[PDB]
Amino acid sequence: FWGDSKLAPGGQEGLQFDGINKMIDPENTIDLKGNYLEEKHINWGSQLILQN
Amino acid sequence: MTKLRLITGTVYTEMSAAEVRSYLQRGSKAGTINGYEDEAKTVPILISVESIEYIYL
Repeated sequence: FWGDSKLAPGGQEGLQFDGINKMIDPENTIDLKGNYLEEKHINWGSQLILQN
Repeated sequence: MTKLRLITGTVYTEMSAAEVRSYLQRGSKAGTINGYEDEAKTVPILISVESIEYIYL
């Protein structure tokens, strides 16, 4: 879940591997702005996955 | 600012008319939306969906 490879000094390669939080394309992100998760967001996420 | 007419008075919210129309359908299960009692955005309130008479479209 929380891997990160560019954690060496200067931004070089580290010892860990990139996780899901980094391999996901930044375009496919829905920000809730600190609110509750409701029923309507599931359909939006499904549409985001389906259009690709 | 979207104007909503309730039984008692009138309240305002950020969400557009299409979103509030979607919240008023039978298949949805949510029942609360965010808004303000006055257009100056001074006091925040939590609005019950089923108390809305009509939306000032």
